[PDB]
Amino acid sequence: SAWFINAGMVNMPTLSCANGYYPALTNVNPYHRLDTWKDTLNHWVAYPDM
Amino acid sequence: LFYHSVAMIESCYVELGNVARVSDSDAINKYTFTELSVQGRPVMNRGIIV
Amino acid sequence: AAMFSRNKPLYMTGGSVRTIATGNYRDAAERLRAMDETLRLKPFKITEKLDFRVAAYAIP
Repeated sequence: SAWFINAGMVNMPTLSCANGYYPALTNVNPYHRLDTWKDTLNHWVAYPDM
Repeated sequence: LFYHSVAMIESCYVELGNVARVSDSDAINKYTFTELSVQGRPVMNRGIIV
Repeated sequence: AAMFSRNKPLYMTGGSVRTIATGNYRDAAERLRAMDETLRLKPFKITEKLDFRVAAYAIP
């Protein structure tokens, strides 16, 4: 029970985005490093309780 | 133009019929069927491109 | 490398700084994006399988 006495800190990143102002930068040919970059969303939307 | 008009709307509304019957958990789906097909640089995927 | 301010750690944030050379921009000028600005739309052939209720699109 010694693990769960002191409250652990969750590091939430600062919310910033500039797609609404300059919609020209986001177009039909996006840049991605991995080719399996849409797998995690496609998994959640199909099976949420997993 | 009357014959060219009916030819275009009949082509679109037929394909949107069998596009509405695909699950979101897939490669070419409801949201991302325009991006993969387009091989240019339009401002925004709307109007005549879709 | 470590930095301190107000008796607390000062951390570096943002993107990874590169060594910008004169060649790195003018190779994109040499490239010019020479892809002829012509809206070529490629098709998708629908493929039927056991269920038939849901649709599945292939690349070719």
